[PDB]
Amino acid sequence: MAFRKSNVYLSLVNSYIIDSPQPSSINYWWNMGSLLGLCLVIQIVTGIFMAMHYSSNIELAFSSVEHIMRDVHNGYILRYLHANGASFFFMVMFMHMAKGLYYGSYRSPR
Amino acid sequence: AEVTQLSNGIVVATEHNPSAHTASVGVVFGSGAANENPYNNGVSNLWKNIFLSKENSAVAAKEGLALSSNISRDFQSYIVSSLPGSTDKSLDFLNQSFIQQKANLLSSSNFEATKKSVLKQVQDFEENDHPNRVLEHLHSTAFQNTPLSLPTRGTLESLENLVVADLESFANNHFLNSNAVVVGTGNIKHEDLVNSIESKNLSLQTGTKPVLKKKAAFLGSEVRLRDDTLPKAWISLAVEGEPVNSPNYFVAKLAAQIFGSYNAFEPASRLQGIKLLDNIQEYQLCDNFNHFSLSYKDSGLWGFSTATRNVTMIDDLIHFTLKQWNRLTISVTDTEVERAKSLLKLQLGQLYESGNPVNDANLLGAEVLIKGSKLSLGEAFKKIDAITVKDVKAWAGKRLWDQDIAIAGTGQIEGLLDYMRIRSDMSMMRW
Amino acid sequence: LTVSARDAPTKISTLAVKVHGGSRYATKDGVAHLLNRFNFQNTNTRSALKLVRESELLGGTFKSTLDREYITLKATFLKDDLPYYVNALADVLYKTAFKPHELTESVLPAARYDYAVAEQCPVKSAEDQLYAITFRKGLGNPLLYDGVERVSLQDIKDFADKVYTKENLEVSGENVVEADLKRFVDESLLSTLPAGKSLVSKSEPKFFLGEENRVRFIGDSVAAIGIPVNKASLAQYEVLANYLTSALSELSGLISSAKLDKFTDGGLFTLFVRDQDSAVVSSNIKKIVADLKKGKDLSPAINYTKLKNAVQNESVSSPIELNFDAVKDFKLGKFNYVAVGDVSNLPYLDEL
Amino acid sequence: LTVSARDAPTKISTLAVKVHGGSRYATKDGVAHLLNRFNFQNTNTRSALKLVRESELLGGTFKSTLDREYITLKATFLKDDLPYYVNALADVLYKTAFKPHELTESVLPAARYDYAVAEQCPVKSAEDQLYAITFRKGLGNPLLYDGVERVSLQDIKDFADKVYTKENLEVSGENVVEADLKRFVDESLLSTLPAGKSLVSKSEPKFFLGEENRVRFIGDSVAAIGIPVNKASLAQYEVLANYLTSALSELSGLISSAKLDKFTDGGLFTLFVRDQDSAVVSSNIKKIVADLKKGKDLSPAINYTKLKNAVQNESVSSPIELNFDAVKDFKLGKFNYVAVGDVSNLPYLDEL
Amino acid sequence: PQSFTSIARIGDYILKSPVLSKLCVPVANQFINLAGYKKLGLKFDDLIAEENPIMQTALRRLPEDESYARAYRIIRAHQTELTHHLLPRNEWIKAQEDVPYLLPYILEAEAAAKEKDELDNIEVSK
Amino acid sequence: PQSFTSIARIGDYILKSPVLSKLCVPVANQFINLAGYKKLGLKFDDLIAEENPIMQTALRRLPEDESYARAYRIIRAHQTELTHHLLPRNEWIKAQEDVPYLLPYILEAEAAAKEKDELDNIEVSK
Ligand code: HEM
Repeated sequence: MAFRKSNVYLSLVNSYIIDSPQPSSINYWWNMGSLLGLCLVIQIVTGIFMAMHYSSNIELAFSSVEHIMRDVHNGYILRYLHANGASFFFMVMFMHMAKGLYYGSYRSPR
Repeated sequence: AEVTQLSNGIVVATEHNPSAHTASVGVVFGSGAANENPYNNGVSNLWKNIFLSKENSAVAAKEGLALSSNISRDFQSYIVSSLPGSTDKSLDFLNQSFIQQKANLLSSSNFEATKKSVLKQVQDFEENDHPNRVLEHLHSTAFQNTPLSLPTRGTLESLENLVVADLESFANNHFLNSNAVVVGTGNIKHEDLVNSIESKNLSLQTGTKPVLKKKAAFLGSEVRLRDDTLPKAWISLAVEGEPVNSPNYFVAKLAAQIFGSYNAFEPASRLQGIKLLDNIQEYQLCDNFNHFSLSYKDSGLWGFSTATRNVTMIDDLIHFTLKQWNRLTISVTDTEVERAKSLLKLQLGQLYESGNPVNDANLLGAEVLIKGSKLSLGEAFKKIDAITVKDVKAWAGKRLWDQDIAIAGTGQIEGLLDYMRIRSDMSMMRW
Repeated sequence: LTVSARDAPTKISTLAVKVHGGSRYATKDGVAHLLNRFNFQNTNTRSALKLVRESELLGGTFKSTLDREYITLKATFLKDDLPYYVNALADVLYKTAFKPHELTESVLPAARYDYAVAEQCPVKSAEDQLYAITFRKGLGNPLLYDGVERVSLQDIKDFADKVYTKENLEVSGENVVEADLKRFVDESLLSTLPAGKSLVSKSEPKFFLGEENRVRFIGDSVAAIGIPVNKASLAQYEVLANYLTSALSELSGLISSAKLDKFTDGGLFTLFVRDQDSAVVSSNIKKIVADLKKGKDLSPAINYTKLKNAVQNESVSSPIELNFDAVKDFKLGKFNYVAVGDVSNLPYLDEL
Repeated sequence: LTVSARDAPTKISTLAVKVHGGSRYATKDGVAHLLNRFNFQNTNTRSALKLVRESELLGGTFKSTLDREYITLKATFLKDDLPYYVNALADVLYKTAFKPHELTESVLPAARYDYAVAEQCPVKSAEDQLYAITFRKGLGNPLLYDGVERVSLQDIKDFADKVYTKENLEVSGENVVEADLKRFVDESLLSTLPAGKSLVSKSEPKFFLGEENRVRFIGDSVAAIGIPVNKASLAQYEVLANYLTSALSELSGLISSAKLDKFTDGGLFTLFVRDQDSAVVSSNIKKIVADLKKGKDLSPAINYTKLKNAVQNESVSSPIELNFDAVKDFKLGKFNYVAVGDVSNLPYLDEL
Repeated sequence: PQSFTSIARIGDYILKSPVLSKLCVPVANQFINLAGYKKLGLKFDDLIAEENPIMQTALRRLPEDESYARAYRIIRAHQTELTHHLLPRNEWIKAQEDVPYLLPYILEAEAAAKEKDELDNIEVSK
Repeated sequence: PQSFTSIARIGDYILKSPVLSKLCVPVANQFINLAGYKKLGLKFDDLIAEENPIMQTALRRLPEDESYARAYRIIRAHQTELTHHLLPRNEWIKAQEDVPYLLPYILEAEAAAKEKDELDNIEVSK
């Protein structure tokens, strides 16, 4: 058999994102989970590259956030990606939950 | 040694093998099951079974003859094999009961019984002959909406509305003299044959068959008649191959012989020189597969046809044999080329020389109809051994690298992944 | 060891070695099938892989078939590779390795597959049951191994060096010159075989008439009649076969198949009617034997059977030259019967 | 409907309904076994689950078995629950639902299992082959459904309507009163059956002698002889069976088991000799028939078979009272033969 | 989640009564025609959720022709919703052929399961 | 990791030349009885790693009696290593019954796989 089905990590990645049999008639509302996974990875990455500069005292929290905003290179990008990707994360999550409770995927097998 | 002479009308082609016994004289027309519309289809098979009927075969058997026929996708043949001292009897029987009046053959008792038996055997072929019907569906979806797409035996829905008017119209439109070739194999000499065709006047018509409006163009398609009652999974995929009288014909047959044919239960076919049999033999991914190379008049196919009892790993078999197909373009060796050269010479020798003088009649009639004269077994062997690895690489880059395929399946084929993965696994990213 | 070849100006030759080692001469039944599936395997010099690969590089094909009398070892090659294939057939006749590890791995699954394929067709079961009720333990051993009598490896070795003797076999071929074939069969290891006794005995093999067997089988039903024939009356039954399954009769639409199996000593004329429904098998075989019990005239089928026997004795190496002109009529006497399939809706031998 | 039982002052009773619907009276073959497996399925009023659980709470059990002639529906209960089990047998005879979902889910797997079990044992194979070559299409229909004749629900429904009639059956019982059982077979749904035709024939069933069947089988070898006996020669063959499978003869060490199956018309005396070996079975059955072709004394076996006949007749309540005293001697004449297993090392009929 | 014998007893009480039938059946017909499952080529007995054990037994007890036609109607609904179109006007399921072909099987299966769970909790005289 | 044909070749060359034999086999015997795989009741051909394809085929070609005795010796070695004891002096594998029983099957299986590997890398003269 194939190497993407034989190797243990590649068999997991295969069975989840390569040849996982999805139903033939799903529309654009089922892509919100992939969008939520991407936006979660976005939040984690920009959060790490902000926490490399954020100091969490009481005398340095807001001053360190506005030090990220003003002095570190492309820090305005990182802070606005975090603070806006959180809002987009929750809006795509609300769409995910509303799709789930509209199309009846709270029902008997899941 | 395969001599051809054009007479007033017909073309005579013969080969005299003086050690064979049964000399076999027949006429081979150049209008098969791809020279009609899809509504009168099966009239070629109906003509074949009218010629092979009880009346005609009893008349031929009382005199000492044995009838034969073979319908293919551009030529159809009518062969009267016989004893070597008795072929003027063959010639005037084929004159008196096929070329002149056929009113004894075409009245509504013999035609009704023949049509009923043809209907029964065509539906028995459709239900109980599974690899040939998916090769036929492969032909029907590869060249679709275009006259090479037709079933050879004919479909059931376009066979119950056929009467003697259809057969008489087809015999007026396609049983011509600029369309026919009379052949002689076995041990008849050439000049007594044409002496007996020119003594008794034998000419069918004078005109010319109607030329088609649409040439055979490949359309990359897909079809699946999944019947999960069946125990196996017969699929077959094929690309556009080179037709007859093309310069890249023998390299197509050689590239088919590179991958050969296999049978998982015979212990002498499990030990061949194929690299695919080290991938498909540790989980037993298939039962048999055969790489054909069919070459019709306008275009042709190139692919393999398999059967699989392990219906969960179908996509792995497809993926492994398609990576082996990409090995033709990128990194084919020379020992595979020489192994396929010797095996292709063996296969063409087993095809061209055999004991039966009616298969030689059909092959000689076809390749004198399309080409004009028969090339010998020596010139074919020379053209085979004049093939280098770079000619195979150039042909494989021409006709196999990222080309459109057509798939035809049946049985338990949900495990067959659908089309775009199979299409874009014909081209890999260089490993 | 009789070397009998002929020449032709073509490209592809064949070399065959025929031994008298079918299920006519099997000690336990299914031993000849195991030897036939055993044939082209590991020699003591080279493998079954090296032989196949280097012969494919040299351009040829080995095969080994099995019928009731012979085991045929055929090799089809390009014409200029005669001494290698002569030496390969001599190697595989002399010194096959006979290992248990390849008996279980490669021979027994092939035998099981061939037995399942020949079982799932309902006409081969009727044919070998017809043999087993006509000739009891002569020609009537079953053709294929089926696991009834347990065959060891030592029985296969004993049968193999019983049957692979020099006076028993003979070598024929197409498109080889006789001088080079007779020079390559000598200076070989086919000449250094043990010169054992030839196995064929030429008197007629003691048939039994008026016997019936009824086999239960799911699927499609057959009914088969079978007449053991002598050596003198071989021509009349050959004309009868080529008359019955031909358009001269009105009985060709009922008879699905009919054939005469010929041997050295005599033969067996068999006749199968197969259908999916079974009342049609009952009425068809009743009409067939009730019309064959009256006298049929067989002289119109003489030229046609001369044609059919020329074209069937084209490529065999055992031509029997029958006369076909002392044939005038036929009237059926006593006949063995076997009914396979839907067995309760099939007529008995008293009903026919 | 001739209901008649007997009484004894004890606790556990049984009540049986014998219809004449075995494999003797089957229209297609395998129909009666499918009806027998279909018997205690769901009716039109209550299911097959409610009946089983409720009768387990009431203290009893049901069974449904099939011999060659009878289909007997048996109910074993505590004595204080007679009319419930009478009404349950009346409902299961009258108004079985005959559902296809109960055919394919619950009845066909049980029939497949029982056919596989009775096929993996070579004695029952020899017995039914001996039946089918003695009596052809009468008693010799196959007992179990194997799929050879495809039978679906409509034939089972029509056969149940043919055989489940009023004047066809009989009602037996042990440890019930007779008067209130006669009152309880009335007041019920069993007297409202259609008063159909009786199925028992008074003619003796047209046997055939001197016939041999040889069936190939993997496992143990069985040689079985079989003699169809009349109604006057029933006692002589009964004492012959009880003389042969006893210590009085020299032959019970060779004979595995011999038994006479009795019917109202005649009977069939079968004799089975089996082993793993096949030369053992060969010499054994040759010695058996070569000693039985002489005259055997049947005088010391009379009191012993009176014992064995009493212990065999107290179980059933259709006793055929033989007098056992007009018996003097035995001499074997013509006999049917069947050889199952390793057939090529088993003797034929003219060798015996 | 709601057993079909409950829906069956409520619906049969609505249908067999005169004053409720001609006042609730027109709004039911308009509700079914407004739901739009017939425009995709579907009877209602394809719409029912299948991941019960009752529906699994009721779909394995279906005849072998209605099962093939049901699989084709489901697959055609999948494809004609994949294209985001509707079926043409000639291939809409007409109101005369929306017969319940599955409901007798589901009613017998749920009656069998209800009798099984009623018999498992039985109480003899105490 | 190392082919048994190479081990057999080096061992045959060490063995059948009399200068190296009388110097190499006594230290080999002392190394074997100092190794201590015979105190657990094991022959040597149980110790070989069974996770190559060569060893897997060489085990599936083993006869039916030596396979059962091999499985018993492996299980007994597992148990007496579990209890952290040794087998008693009666149940030690003696040096005369430390016969190589798996080695012909290993040699012929690796010879077959080796011949396959160099038959499919063959080149005709060009
Ligand atoms: C679940 C995903 C996450 C969400 C929804 C999220 C959301 C938020 C929000 C809304 C803020 C406030 C921004 C503002 O001031 O308006 C914030 C602040 C912050 N988050 Fe996250 N966050 C996530 C993950 C992470 C992770 C994993 C880290 C650490 C690696 C991180 C690091 C930070 C930091 C350092 C701040 C400080 C203020 C700033 O610079 O923005 N975040 N987060």
